[PDB]
Amino acid sequence: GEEDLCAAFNVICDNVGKDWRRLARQLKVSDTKIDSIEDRYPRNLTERVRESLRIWKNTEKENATVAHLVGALRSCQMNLVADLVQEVQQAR
Amino acid sequence: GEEDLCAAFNVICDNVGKDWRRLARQLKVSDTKIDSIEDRYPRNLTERVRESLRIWKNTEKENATVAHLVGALRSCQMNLVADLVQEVQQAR
Amino acid sequence: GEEDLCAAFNVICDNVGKDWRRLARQLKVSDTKIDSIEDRYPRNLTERVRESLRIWKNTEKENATVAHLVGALRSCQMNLVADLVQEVQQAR
Amino acid sequence: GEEDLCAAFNVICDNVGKDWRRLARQLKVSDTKIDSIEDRYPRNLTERVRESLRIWKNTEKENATVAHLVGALRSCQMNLVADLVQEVQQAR
Amino acid sequence: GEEDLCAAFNVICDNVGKDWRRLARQLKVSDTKIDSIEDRYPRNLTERVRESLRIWKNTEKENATVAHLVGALRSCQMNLVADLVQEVQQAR
Amino acid sequence: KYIPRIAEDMTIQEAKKFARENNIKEGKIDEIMHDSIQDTAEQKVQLLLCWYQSHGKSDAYQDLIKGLKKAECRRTLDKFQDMVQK
Amino acid sequence: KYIPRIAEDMTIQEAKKFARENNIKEGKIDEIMHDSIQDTAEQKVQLLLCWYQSHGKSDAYQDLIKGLKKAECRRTLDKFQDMVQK
Amino acid sequence: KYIPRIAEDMTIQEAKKFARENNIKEGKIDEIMHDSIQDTAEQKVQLLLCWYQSHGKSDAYQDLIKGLKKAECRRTLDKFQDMVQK
Amino acid sequence: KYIPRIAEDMTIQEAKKFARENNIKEGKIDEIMHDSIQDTAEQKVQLLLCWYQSHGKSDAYQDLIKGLKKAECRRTLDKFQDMVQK
Amino acid sequence: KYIPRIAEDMTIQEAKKFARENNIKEGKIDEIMHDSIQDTAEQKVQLLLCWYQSHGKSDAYQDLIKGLKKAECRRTLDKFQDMVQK
Repeated sequence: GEEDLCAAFNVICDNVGKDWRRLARQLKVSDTKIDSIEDRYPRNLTERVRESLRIWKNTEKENATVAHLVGALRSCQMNLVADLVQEVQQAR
Repeated sequence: GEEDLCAAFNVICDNVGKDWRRLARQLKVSDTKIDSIEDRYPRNLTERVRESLRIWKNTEKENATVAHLVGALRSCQMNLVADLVQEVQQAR
Repeated sequence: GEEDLCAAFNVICDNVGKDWRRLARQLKVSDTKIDSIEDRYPRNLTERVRESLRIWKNTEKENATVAHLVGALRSCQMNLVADLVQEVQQAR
Repeated sequence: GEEDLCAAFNVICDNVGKDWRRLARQLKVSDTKIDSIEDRYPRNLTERVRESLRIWKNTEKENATVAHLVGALRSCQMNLVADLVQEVQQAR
Repeated sequence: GEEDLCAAFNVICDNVGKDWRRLARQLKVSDTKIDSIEDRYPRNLTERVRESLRIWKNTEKENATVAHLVGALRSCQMNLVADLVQEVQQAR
Repeated sequence: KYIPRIAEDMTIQEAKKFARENNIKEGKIDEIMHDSIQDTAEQKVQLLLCWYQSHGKSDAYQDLIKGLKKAECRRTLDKFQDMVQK
Repeated sequence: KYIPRIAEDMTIQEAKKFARENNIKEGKIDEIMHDSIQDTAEQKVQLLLCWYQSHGKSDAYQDLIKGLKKAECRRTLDKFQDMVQK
Repeated sequence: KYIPRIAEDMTIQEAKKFARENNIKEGKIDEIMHDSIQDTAEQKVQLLLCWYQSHGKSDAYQDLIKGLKKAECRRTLDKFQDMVQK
Repeated sequence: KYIPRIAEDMTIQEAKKFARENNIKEGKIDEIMHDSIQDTAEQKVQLLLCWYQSHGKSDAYQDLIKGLKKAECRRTLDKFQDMVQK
Repeated sequence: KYIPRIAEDMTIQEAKKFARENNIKEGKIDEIMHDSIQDTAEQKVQLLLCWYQSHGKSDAYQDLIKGLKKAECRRTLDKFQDMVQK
């Protein structure tokens, strides 16, 4: 539910970087927002990402499942991260 | 201790350049961060480096020894810099 | 004095290119810096050069004379530029 | 309409690269802008492109049809992309 | 007078790009400032320019004439822009 | 506006000799020569366009054609002749 | 997808004459010619691939083989004949 | 974690052909190709690492070695063979 | 400014022997020799121009002609004689 | 500091074989080889300088001379012999 998504955000936030925006789009996050996010946290790449995810969790209160998160990660080739995200979700 | 590392950072920061990232990795600095650093200071190559070092000093409060710094420099072939870093550490 | 060096920088900046670095070294500009300069302005070759010159003017507040500039240009075979730099300095 | 153009932008953005500017011009995008775009996203070639397309969608609120997009792609020889853009538009 | 310069800034701002800095220097704008301008608006090339022009209008309250603007544009070879700037000034 | 579509058929070197051979300052082309020793991508129109800003007033196309022939080409002005023609 | 595996057995010069000799604009190849006068590394598939984007619709392989023979080769199309064959 | 230590001994071009020649999307490598035409600094591991995210599940090392040989190298997989060996 | 129009009629090799044979450092020409073993495109003026920066003061044209003849040519200085003449 | 003035008289290829032939990692030179296949401008000192960072402690000049001769040159170490001499 809630802490599960937390643990996943932490692995993702500290691991994506570069193609964060690619990820944003996959999570069906309007660029109207992605724009803003670049704006608000020009400083840390880690914050921007997280934020990205947050918007995603607020877009679907009930369907915000790690499933989809891993699904988002793998369509963008961020396999190694969806993998880790999956092994931390299995251990919990 | 503290000013020793300062004097060393100054020689390194003003002398590495190009293969800074190589150096970052040797200091066991996650790329998750290295990514960010490229991000935050796209402008000056000198800042990025330093920053790099900083993260390294915060990773090991107590084991942040010039020893290791020189050790990091020489595994990457930045001999001339580990050398200078060593002669400024001996003079002090 | 001040505007003289300006007029000279403009002829040099818009005319060197390729062997700028050769020039940098002649102006006794440490590579520790030359490295950085390549870094900061990867885009324009014209900026890098100028910058190069700037550092040189800050290295010698008082002895920053066009004389030496032309002297720097000719030791590197950039005759045609030291020439122009000399004819713009005579006209002024 | 709206999500159709989205799906097309995604195929184009992740597939053009190199001759993006050629494409920009075909979409009747002033260089006054193309200049800027090079400017704003010096980092990712993927962003620049998209952006390019965006401006194009704002230039013609109502006539922004995939038709023309494919038409733009094929006048520049980006056949393989107009093709894919056409098969994703037929499947939808 | 005032709206004339406005109309001219709009043509210039949306048309220079690349060699904006060249232009800045011609308008006798210290690099001490040009530096800053690069700083403040790293994002849009269009803003930076304008700003550049603004400083220029504040440097000469009374002699800020389109004349000189076109004069600045043509010494830098931005003929096509000084031209347009001249035809918009004649139409007004 | 043809300066773009023209470079298209041209070459980074012909065009090279072109501009430099048309009162576009040799020093400016030196920057644009080293600015990409191996890039005919945009590199073409960049050189061509700088010359554009050079004249651009009246009968510029003539200078592009006539000059293109006087700059030891007599081949680049031909494909552009087909574009303005078109 | 064979455009890659094909360049493999090919040469930077044969393939050179190939594409240029297949309506791939001579100006484009000039960039790719100077883009690496001494590099057959990737240089091969780069030229081959640009032509790919040229046609790619129907019976493109035929044009690659037939044209490869008409471009004064009659040798490059042979090793590719073995790849598609395979 | 070896993806880093491996690029070390590799080259920006071999590795180049490697990844692109391993289902890592050619378009992605085009960004990373132009992203630094002259930089083998980090450029090496960047390409190598993207492929890593490509598979990474089971027996990935095999694909790195086997594939490295199938991508017209038969030389890069050798120095990496010494690293995992080690 | 004639250094450009001159290379035009010249050759990458004559001019080669020219400069190298005029106190333009042999080491510098070695870079410019390997810099393009097969490129007389710009390669011509590049060599010629470096020598230009060599003297350029007074009566440089004489050195270009006289020297061109002393560098085992007696043929390149002839076509340039027609250009300055012109 | 002589590493700069030395490249001056040297060549991008001799010096090439030099460094690579002096325990300066072959992989590093590969970046610097492709980093400019046709540029002896700065390219010279770049290679030379990397080796500098290689040793630089005691009697480095000897290694530059002795090694320069062992790297199939016996000609580059001669012009540098005149510079340190000077």
